[PDB]
Amino acid sequence: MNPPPPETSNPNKPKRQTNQLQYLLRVVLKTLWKHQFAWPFQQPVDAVKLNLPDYYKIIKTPMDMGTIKKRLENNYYWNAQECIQDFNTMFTNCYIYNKPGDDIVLMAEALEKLFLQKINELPTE
Ligand SMILES: Nc1ccc2ncc(Br)n2c1
Ligand SMILES: Nc1ccc2ncc(Br)n2c1
Repeated sequence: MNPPPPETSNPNKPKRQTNQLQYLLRVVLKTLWKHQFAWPFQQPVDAVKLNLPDYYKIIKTPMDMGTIKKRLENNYYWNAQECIQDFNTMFTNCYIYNKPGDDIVLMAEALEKLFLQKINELPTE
């Protein structure tokens, strides 16, 4: 069974736009999105579709790039570090749910390297 997907809006939570968050959407996310290994990560894991009935028994903080994209588009985040944390959660979830050497892990490893390359230098305020 699937839990509800992570929120992409929250009226109690303050919004912010920064040069770094704009870059995270326009450059980092939109470039990673086009990578040949991005497709498993473009939407929340559908455990019913994918026949992964234990996915959410293992992964308690799910995250994916579709959620991140909507959060960025909604100015959901306070700062770039909060968004970067969601990317890191997405990658770590992949390593937790699977095991070294799996195809999906090789995909996450490649995307993580590209992500780090792109966030190594961010714009300034
Ligand atoms: N679409 C996805 C996303 C993440 C993930 N971890 C293991 C499998 Br199979 N996964 C499939
Ligand atoms: N064994 C599986 C099942 C689903 C799936 N989506 C991406 C990868 Br890599 N996947 C591997």
